[PDB]
Amino acid sequence: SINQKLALVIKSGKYTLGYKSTVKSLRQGKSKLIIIAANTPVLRKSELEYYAMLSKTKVYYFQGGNNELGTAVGKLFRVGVVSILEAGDSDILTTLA
Amino acid sequence: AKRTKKVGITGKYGVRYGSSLRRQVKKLEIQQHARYDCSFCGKKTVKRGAAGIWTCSCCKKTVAGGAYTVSTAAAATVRSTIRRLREMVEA
Amino acid sequence: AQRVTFRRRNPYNTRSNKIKVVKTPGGILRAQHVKKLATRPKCGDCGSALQGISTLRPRQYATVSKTHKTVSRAYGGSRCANCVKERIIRAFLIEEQKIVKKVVKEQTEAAK
Amino acid sequence: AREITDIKQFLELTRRADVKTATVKINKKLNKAGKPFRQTKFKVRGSSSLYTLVINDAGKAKKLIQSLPPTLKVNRL
Amino acid sequence: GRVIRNQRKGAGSIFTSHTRLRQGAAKLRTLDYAERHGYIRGIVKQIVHDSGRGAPLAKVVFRDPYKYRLREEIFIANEGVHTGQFIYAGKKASLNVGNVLPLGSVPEGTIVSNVEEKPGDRGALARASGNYVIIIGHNPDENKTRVRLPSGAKKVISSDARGVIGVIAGGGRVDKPLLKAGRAFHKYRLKRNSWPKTRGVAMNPVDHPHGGGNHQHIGKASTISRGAVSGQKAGLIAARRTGLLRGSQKTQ
Amino acid sequence: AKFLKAGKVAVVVRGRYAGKKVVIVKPHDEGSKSHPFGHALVAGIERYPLKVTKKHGAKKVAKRTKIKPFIKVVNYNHLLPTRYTLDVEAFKSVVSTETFEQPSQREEAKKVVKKAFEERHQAGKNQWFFSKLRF
RNA sequence: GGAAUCCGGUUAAGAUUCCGGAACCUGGAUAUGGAUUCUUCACGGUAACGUAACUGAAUGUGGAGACGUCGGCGCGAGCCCUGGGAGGAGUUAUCUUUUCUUCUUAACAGCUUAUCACCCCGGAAUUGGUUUAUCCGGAGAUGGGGUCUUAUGGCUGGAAG
RNA sequence: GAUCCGUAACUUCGGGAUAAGGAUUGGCUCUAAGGGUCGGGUACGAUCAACUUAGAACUGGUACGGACAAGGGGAAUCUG
Repeated sequence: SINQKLALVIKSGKYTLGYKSTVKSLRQGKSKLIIIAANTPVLRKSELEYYAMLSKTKVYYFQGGNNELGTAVGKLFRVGVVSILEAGDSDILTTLA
Repeated sequence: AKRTKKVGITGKYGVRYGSSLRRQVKKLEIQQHARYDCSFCGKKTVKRGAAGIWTCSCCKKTVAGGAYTVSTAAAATVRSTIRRLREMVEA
Repeated sequence: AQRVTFRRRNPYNTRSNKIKVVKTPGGILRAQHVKKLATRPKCGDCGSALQGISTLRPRQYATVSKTHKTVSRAYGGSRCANCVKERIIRAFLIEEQKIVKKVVKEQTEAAK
Repeated sequence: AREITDIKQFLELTRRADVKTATVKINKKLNKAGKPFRQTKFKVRGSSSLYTLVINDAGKAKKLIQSLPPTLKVNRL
Repeated sequence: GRVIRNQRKGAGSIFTSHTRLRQGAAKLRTLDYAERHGYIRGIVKQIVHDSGRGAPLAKVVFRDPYKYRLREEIFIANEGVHTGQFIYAGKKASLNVGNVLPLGSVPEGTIVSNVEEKPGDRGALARASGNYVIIIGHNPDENKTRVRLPSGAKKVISSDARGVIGVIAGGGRVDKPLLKAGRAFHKYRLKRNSWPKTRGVAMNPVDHPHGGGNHQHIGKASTISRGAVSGQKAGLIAARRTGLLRGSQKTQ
Repeated sequence: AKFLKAGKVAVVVRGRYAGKKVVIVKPHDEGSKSHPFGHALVAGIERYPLKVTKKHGAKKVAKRTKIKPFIKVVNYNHLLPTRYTLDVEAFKSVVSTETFEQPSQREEAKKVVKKAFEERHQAGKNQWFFSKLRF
């Protein structure tokens, strides 16, 4: 599943949660992938897709809200976008994700 | 501690009004004074302001809804009817 | 323990008839009539009070200079630097999407 | 109803062609712990406001009343 | 006898509506060219409580097609709408909750509210809280639409009459008991003047057809004909049955 | 990739130039003993040239198309980077860190950007840059 | 709802109205200085935003006017209570460093001053902050640094005359 | 009045309930508990200011909510 793939990047890769750290990693060219929650505001989702196309980064959309995106990264708070800085030994880069 | 056995919120009415009338009030005053999940920001902040008006604290979006709960049982199936009827148009 | 009177012929405790008791240089108490308090100006989008704007009763905004009623930005004393900020994000991205929406229909009319 | 703090800005005030009059008010005060000293107040009356210049150094006060114009109706105390 | 109370109801002295705090007449947009040829998009700016009414109201601002200005209309808030939503009013608009469409452009079974009777009267039917009509069928020639009103009474209306998809918010309101004479007081305080309506059987023979006697009783039949006279219509006017309704009233 | 480069066009979202389009002249991706964050040196357009038609005469076509520029150090977070690109070599040398700190150099560097930006807008290269963003 | 006035004194009887001093508003003409300008219509700050100014008609948008009731909490003002000291009056067979009393500072103006709110840096589970009342934080907390509202208070001018 | 004890049937479980029913209460002299602010390189002490509660001794013509102020209570029936 996609949630199995994210669970390895939290435990064996590098990442940033939240919006202001994500668009920072877009500006540095350090992002590999961004996963946006479903219930993000459309304007925030529109610039995160615009920051990706300026960096040729792939955008994945999570199938759920910010409460259940923060669950898949294994945290008790709610995250709106998770930005994969480094695929570890996981395979989110090489899959449809 | 547990302060009252069964009257709950309706213990403010005391001994008056008839017990079956204070039971139907307790079914709805729990619902209208509860906090509901916001659809938009995903926070549990939505409180009623007036009958049919449900405002969220942060992101400040005000959604119209039922008089004592956010989504009534009638209007939920309405939204899925019009969902069904619309996809018979685009297909 | 010096009791006090109103100074005008309205003897009722209305909104326009507020009293603060002050000590005069004659050593006596005298009431002075206080005007009703100014509200802050609110933002046209979010409704929050917007900062850098002086809070005066509405006709007193004609006695003060321009820099008490404005900030130095587009939408100065009208919007609140965060509704202005999302206004520029929203104006840029939709009008850029409209550039996409032009040419994405120019492939459908070229391939039908 | 307005204090002037620059002594040379006070001197350009006296020739502003509406200031017909002024006054020099002397107050017996103490210099913050002990002994008394002489503070003087130079009040000029403009056409819409009264300007005040407080002078604590009583020597510098003496060099200022000679610096007043000869036309000003100076009211000592 | 004297003039009885429901005859004084129509002279409109103290029996008019207490209409200070009302936000305005809740109305659809007028049928201009955009509403009947394509669509137009407004923004719902505020969902607001209107006094005297159980349903919330929605200020929806639109762009004036012929002048550079903005036009605010005051819709009745259908259940589900939120401030900031884009509302699409017109013929060729989409079947979403909140969009007001003509009835000819919706499929059979669509649940709409605030539906017009004549095309252009800006909203007449299914307009109190919780209510809705059901479009049950089309007659495309002589173009008409059979709908079912909230009272269950079926009605054929024009296919160009408009209506907003969804049911009207604030529903389930009357399931809560008032419990108090104070809540009924404050309920009717912002509507009219008919809260404390003393039973006509406790009045005197001047004041009512029911008054008098050494017991409190009506004395004659309380079902009064339709062809009766103003002043006699006290009781159940033109009642075709009385007593407790046992069985399926619930008209087919 | 690092798209904040020395030719990229950005849109300021914060502070007296909000909505005014800039071009990054020198990206400083991290730090300083001055401004301690990722900041870019931008040259911008403060008063856009107004629209000009066939009706405008010879001394109105000049008056309509003046350009008031500005130069600015701005945070990366206060920039919205665009896809657009503008040539920068005409004022690469003049705009630097030494340009600020001594405001006497600021006005002598603002003239070069005005001469450069007006030279684009006449024979109108870069049409998106010299139009006021509408918000 | 609303443009803008305070103190002191005066009468046999008037006073926020008269008198002395000191302000503010509205409408109107207007002269000089300051500001802006050879990049014509100001610059500074990353930003919140700053300021002695810093053109802007038609039309449009927005804010103020403009708002319930109750409860507890915080803050201010006045009053009450109290200490020393500088005056006056009372008690005093005996006692009482005692009993009473004066010790005041207006409108307006300059500088400074706050809860809330916002900005920058940073990126938090071992969850943290925090209210009398449990709400807030990856939609960016705690923290460090700042910006504003000036109710309000302090100082100075008014003003000790 | 206040403080402490003790409270029934019945109940719509919220009440009834100050149920009913008892004890204490002054003055004086003490005891104990409840606080504020200051200096610790990257365990405490100085000092200041409160009326609240509990207890002990003594004392008196057994008095003490000493004037003022300030519920009579219960078992039921009809009725709203």
